[PDB]
Amino acid sequence: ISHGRVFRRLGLGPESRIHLLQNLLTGLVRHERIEASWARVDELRGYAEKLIDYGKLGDTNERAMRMADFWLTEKDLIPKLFQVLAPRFQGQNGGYTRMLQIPNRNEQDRAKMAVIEYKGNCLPPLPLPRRDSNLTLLNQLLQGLRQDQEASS
Amino acid sequence: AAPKNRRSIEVNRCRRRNPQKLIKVKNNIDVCPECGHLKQKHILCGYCYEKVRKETAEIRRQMGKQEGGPFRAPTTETVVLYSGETPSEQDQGKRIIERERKRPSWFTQN
Amino acid sequence: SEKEFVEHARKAGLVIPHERLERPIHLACTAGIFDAYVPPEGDARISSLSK
RNA sequence: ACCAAAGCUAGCUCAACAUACUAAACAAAUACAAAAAUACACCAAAAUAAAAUAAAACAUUCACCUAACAUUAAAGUAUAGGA
RNA sequence: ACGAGCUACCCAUGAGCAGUUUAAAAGAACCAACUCAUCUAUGUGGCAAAAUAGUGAGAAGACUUGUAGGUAGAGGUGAAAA
RNA sequence: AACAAACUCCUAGCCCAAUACCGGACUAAUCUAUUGAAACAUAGAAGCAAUAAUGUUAAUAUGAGUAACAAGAAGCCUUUCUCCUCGCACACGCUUACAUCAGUAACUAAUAAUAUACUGAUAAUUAACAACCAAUAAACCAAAACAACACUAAAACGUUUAUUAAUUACAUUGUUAACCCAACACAGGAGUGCACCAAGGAAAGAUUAAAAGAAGUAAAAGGAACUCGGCAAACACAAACCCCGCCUGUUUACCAAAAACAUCACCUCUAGCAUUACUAGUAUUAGAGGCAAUGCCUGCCCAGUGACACCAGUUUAACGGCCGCGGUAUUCUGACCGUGCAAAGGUAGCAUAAUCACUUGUUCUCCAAAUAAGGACUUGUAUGAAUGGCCACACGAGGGUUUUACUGUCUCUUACUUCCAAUCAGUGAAAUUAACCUUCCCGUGAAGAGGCGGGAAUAAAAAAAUAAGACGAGAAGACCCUAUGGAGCUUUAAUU
RNA sequence: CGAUGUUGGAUCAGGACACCCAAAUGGUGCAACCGCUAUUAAAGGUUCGUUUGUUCAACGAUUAAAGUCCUACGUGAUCUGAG
Ligand SMILES: Nc1nc2c(ncn2[C@@H]2O[C@H](COP(=O)(O)O)[C@@H](O)[C@H]2O)c(=O)[nH]1
Ligand SMILES: [Mg+2]
Ligand SMILES: [Mg+2]
Ligand SMILES: [Mg+2]
Ligand SMILES: [Mg+2]
Ligand SMILES: [Mg+2]
Ligand SMILES: [Mg+2]
Ligand SMILES: [Mg+2]
Ligand SMILES: [Mg+2]
Ligand SMILES: [Mg+2]
Ligand SMILES: [Mg+2]
Ligand SMILES: [Mg+2]
Ligand SMILES: [Mg+2]
Ligand SMILES: [Mg+2]
Ligand SMILES: [Mg+2]
Ligand SMILES: [Mg+2]
Ligand SMILES: [Mg+2]
Ligand SMILES: [Mg+2]
Ligand SMILES: [Mg+2]
Ligand SMILES: [Mg+2]
Ligand SMILES: [Mg+2]
Ligand SMILES: [Mg+2]
Ligand SMILES: [Mg+2]
Ligand SMILES: [Mg+2]
Ligand SMILES: [Mg+2]
Ligand SMILES: [Mg+2]
Ligand SMILES: [Mg+2]
Ligand SMILES: [Mg+2]
Ligand SMILES: [Mg+2]
Ligand SMILES: [Mg+2]
Ligand SMILES: [Mg+2]
Ligand SMILES: [Mg+2]
Ligand SMILES: [Mg+2]
Ligand SMILES: [Mg+2]
Ligand SMILES: [Mg+2]
Ligand SMILES: [Mg+2]
Ligand SMILES: [Mg+2]
Ligand SMILES: [Mg+2]
Ligand SMILES: [Mg+2]
Ligand SMILES: [Mg+2]
Ligand SMILES: [Mg+2]
Ligand SMILES: [Mg+2]
Ligand SMILES: [Mg+2]
Ligand SMILES: [Mg+2]
Ligand SMILES: [Mg+2]
Ligand SMILES: [Mg+2]
Ligand SMILES: [Mg+2]
Ligand SMILES: [Mg+2]
Ligand SMILES: [Mg+2]
Ligand SMILES: [Mg+2]
Ligand SMILES: [Mg+2]
Ligand SMILES: [Mg+2]
Ligand SMILES: [Mg+2]
Ligand SMILES: [Mg+2]
Ligand SMILES: [Mg+2]
Ligand SMILES: [Mg+2]
Ligand SMILES: [Mg+2]
Ligand SMILES: [Mg+2]
Ligand SMILES: [Mg+2]
Ligand SMILES: [Mg+2]
Ligand SMILES: [Mg+2]
Ligand SMILES: [Mg+2]
Ligand SMILES: [Mg+2]
Ligand SMILES: [Mg+2]
Ligand SMILES: [Mg+2]
Ligand SMILES: [Mg+2]
Ligand SMILES: [Mg+2]
Ligand SMILES: [Mg+2]
Ligand SMILES: [Mg+2]
Ligand SMILES: [Mg+2]
Ligand SMILES: [Mg+2]
Ligand SMILES: [Mg+2]
Ligand SMILES: [Mg+2]
Ligand SMILES: [Mg+2]
Ligand SMILES: [Mg+2]
Ligand SMILES: [Mg+2]
Ligand SMILES: [Mg+2]
Ligand SMILES: [Mg+2]
Ligand SMILES: [Mg+2]
Ligand SMILES: [Mg+2]
Ligand SMILES: [Mg+2]
Ligand SMILES: [Mg+2]
Ligand SMILES: [Mg+2]
Ligand SMILES: [Mg+2]
Ligand SMILES: [Mg+2]
Ligand SMILES: [Mg+2]
Ligand SMILES: [Mg+2]
Ligand SMILES: [Mg+2]
Ligand SMILES: [Mg+2]
Ligand SMILES: [Mg+2]
Ligand SMILES: [Mg+2]
Ligand SMILES: [Mg+2]
Ligand SMILES: [Zn+2]
Repeated sequence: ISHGRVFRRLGLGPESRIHLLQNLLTGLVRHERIEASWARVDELRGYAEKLIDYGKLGDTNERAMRMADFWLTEKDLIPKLFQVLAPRFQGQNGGYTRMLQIPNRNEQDRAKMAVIEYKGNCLPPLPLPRRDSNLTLLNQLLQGLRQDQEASS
Repeated sequence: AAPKNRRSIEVNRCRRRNPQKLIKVKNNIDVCPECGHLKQKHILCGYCYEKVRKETAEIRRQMGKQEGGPFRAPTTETVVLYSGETPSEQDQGKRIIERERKRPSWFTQN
Repeated sequence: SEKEFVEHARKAGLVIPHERLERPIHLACTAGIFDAYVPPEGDARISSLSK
């Protein structure tokens, strides 16, 4: 009975789970876009989002510093978190991460795959799904309705 | 526990041709507006994502060449440029990667 | 428990046994046409004229 | 429709004959731990065949059972046997 | 006829035994390497035609162990368990 | 009445069931003799006909796409991270499995990616290390142990002197490896020297987070109430008492490690001796045995059976034995009396025992409660003295009992992790299996029915779970009996 | 007998009624409380410990009561193995 369990079991145990996410996160902060097992990426996303929040607490905060010290494994990144990533998220509260499902891995294990990304990175943009345009027949029919909600008010 | 009798072919056909063991037809397949290959509706297009992946690889390669070693990563934002381009005033003060290829149609300048 | 398949068919051109042919290939014909006669460009309008 | 199926050859068997009976191949190496050119020694030998089995058990006995004399008969006779 | 390259017991010839405790290298003591195989759970076409995990017993001796040699079935060998 | 058969009529016939044994008539397919010539006839011959041997070989199913198997993460692709620690060399063994380039549709890897293991081509380990590498005389009693000097069990390892030893660059041979023995690229077995990391490696193919199973950590109050037993576990890692063996040691490789064996000690027997054992020894020695250190002891018997003495006679630390009936002290007992039989008549000790039964003997202690444990009583009429009897120290993975302590053993279970698990992808076994279109009840029946009778029930198919039945699978029952079937062992079996 | 694996526990219990408890009654050498009998009723219940391998049995403490039996002396392809 799994009721209300938020964290999925990975690795060799709870600790191995933390270290798996450690590596994933470090990879994410370095390269800013990575791809991995859909489940693991999903699991990661929360952490990846909170790390930016500790980053916003600034260099001088001790808690944030040893936090970043534990999570970012290659130490050289710790400045990047504080002096690059954390600044470029200022206005936005929670919007840091984009996560999409990629087609299943071509290897024989055929896994379920996801790409995860920090917004505002400098890379060729992911081919996101576009909503239909407004010129589409159905949407036009709705535009009619809208303008008649404006005309009747 | 060992089977008491050989299961006949009729019984067996009943088991393995049963509806629940058949592959189920996927109805969510569609065409990518871009390249006109196939994709499932809730998933990124494989072909397009390959374009992006290759280019990303090349960029990362060339930004590994600008870093003399494993542990040097910039303390500044970076921006990637293509043949016949120059850094904007807004984009200066940043790390600059210069690629030979002309800027791809899907990739915007931003 | 140890037995393998046979018969993977291959065509290998090699010049050495091709040279060792004891009865060299006898041709009834030559593959090309030596001199190609190149006709008049108005040969359609001279065809309705007999002489 | 897959998996499959069908061949007639390779050689063999049994006798006959036959000269006579250890084939072929030997450059080197071969009985050192065979195939390793070269140092004072040793070297060599023989003793009954037995039992399974039959006798409805088993105890004397039990044809043939790696010893040239064939064939037609005498004859399954004389004989021998826990007779 | 063939077998002692496993194993039983021998013969030659090598090799190991740290730390601690003791006047002591005393078939004493604690405890590794090493050697055994107590109890339990796994395992039971198994990792394994006898193992794994824990736990145990000995650990300068009637100790462990390498190499070469010996004893042969009416036999050998045996701190007898046929 | 009717309905109801291998009975009997009716219409036709080729005109009356059957197991072991017996008789008969035909006949498939081969071959041969003559025919024949779109596959036959008359004869003659035979390796002359397969639904049954846990038949043989090959091939295929079923079980089953089940059990089971594997590659730490990202990335700029061999760079960083996250973890775990059997490493380098030599000997023995293996024999090119090593190296470079290329290939991998399929073949090896229990799966891929790719390649130390599949395929092909081409190369390679170079002696200084190692192997190979004198005889005959003669002086030497004097351990290795940091060797000063000693201990007992008396100890591996060489100098010098003399006599001759071809005398003259370069001889020959081992040099790869991720390796060997286990049918496997096997969690097993493997000698030595150095190291504990500077070297080696990866527990997870991807998910999900059901049961049951495995492995772990934690647990309210209680603390052995669990149970054959505190087995296992534990924040405990302590004390006592019995039985048996003195002790360290040994044993049934693969169900027994013990109370069995050995053993110091003590005892019997047998030997007066020389070049292969015993022994290069000589009765304070050497063999054959018994018993089990120490301590107190080891009583009586030579009639039988042995063995000495070839007969007498001697031997029990040789095989082995060690009794009754009647009458008596006012009474139960029986010092005493009678008498029979024996070779001697069971002595000392110990005792309801690891000791036929009676037996849960009786009583005391221990517990709220004991067929347990301990202490006594004790004819044990079947104890008992080297096939040893009694005490005892120390010792014991031996077998029993108490106390403390500790605890999920239990009251009475619970939470969470990992492996299994279930889903996705790859590969893909096993016993088993007359055929199955494979229900329940009561009856029946080779005496316990899915299958018969009488009733009930009943669209068809997966996937997950449980084990009541299929007298479920395994192994031609090890128990039991039989066979004029075996073998091992012992003798007072018979032949020798 | 080309195997129908055997005692007692554990777990889960299915059934009978010849009722131990709970319910309704008849008779009493039934005043009352207790009891002793007999009829009817099987939905539900039927304890925890010390010793024994034990089933029985003895004993301690209780209970509304601590039933008698059948089920391959129920149940080992679920466990135990003391006997
Ligand atoms: N000795 C004997 N056995 C018979 C006789 N009849 C029938 N049998 C036996 O009975 C059995 C078969 O009986 P059925 O099948 O003939 O009714 C077989 O064992 C068969 O030998 C007879 O007359 N004598
Ligand atoms: Mg006979
Ligand atoms: Mg016969
Ligand atoms: Mg016989
Ligand atoms: Mg004979
Ligand atoms: Mg005579
Ligand atoms: Mg040997
Ligand atoms: Mg030492
Ligand atoms: Mg010692
Ligand atoms: Mg072990
Ligand atoms: Mg444990
Ligand atoms: Mg240990
Ligand atoms: Mg010890
Ligand atoms: Mg000890
Ligand atoms: Mg030998
Ligand atoms: Mg014999
Ligand atoms: Mg013998
Ligand atoms: Mg021994
Ligand atoms: Mg014995
Ligand atoms: Mg015996
Ligand atoms: Mg009729
Ligand atoms: Mg008739
Ligand atoms: Mg008839
Ligand atoms: Mg014929
Ligand atoms: Mg035949
Ligand atoms: Mg057939
Ligand atoms: Mg079979
Ligand atoms: Mg058959
Ligand atoms: Mg299949
Ligand atoms: Mg199945
Ligand atoms: Mg599985
Ligand atoms: Mg792995
Ligand atoms: Mg090999
Ligand atoms: Mg190679
Ligand atoms: Mg493969
Ligand atoms: Mg080497
Ligand atoms: Mg996992
Ligand atoms: Mg897995
Ligand atoms: Mg579970
Ligand atoms: Mg558990
Ligand atoms: Mg615990
Ligand atoms: Mg507790
Ligand atoms: Mg108890
Ligand atoms: Mg109890
Ligand atoms: Mg224990
Ligand atoms: Mg304890
Ligand atoms: Mg204790
Ligand atoms: Mg002992
Ligand atoms: Mg054993
Ligand atoms: Mg042993
Ligand atoms: Mg022991
Ligand atoms: Mg054992
Ligand atoms: Mg003894
Ligand atoms: Mg004495
Ligand atoms: Mg004594
Ligand atoms: Mg005596
Ligand atoms: Mg005498
Ligand atoms: Mg006498
Ligand atoms: Mg006494
Ligand atoms: Mg008795
Ligand atoms: Mg006696
Ligand atoms: Mg005696
Ligand atoms: Mg006695
Ligand atoms: Mg002592
Ligand atoms: Mg003890
Ligand atoms: Mg011992
Ligand atoms: Mg012991
Ligand atoms: Mg809990
Ligand atoms: Mg699968
Ligand atoms: Mg049906
Ligand atoms: Mg029935
Ligand atoms: Mg019917
Ligand atoms: Mg029926
Ligand atoms: Mg079942
Ligand atoms: Mg059964
Ligand atoms: Mg069976
Ligand atoms: Mg039989
Ligand atoms: Mg049996
Ligand atoms: Mg018997
Ligand atoms: Mg008979
Ligand atoms: Mg006989
Ligand atoms: Mg005799
Ligand atoms: Mg039977
Ligand atoms: Mg059967
Ligand atoms: Mg019930
Ligand atoms: Mg009644
Ligand atoms: Mg009542
Ligand atoms: Mg009831
Ligand atoms: Mg009965
Ligand atoms: Mg039963
Ligand atoms: Mg039972
Ligand atoms: Mg059963
Ligand atoms: Zn596309």
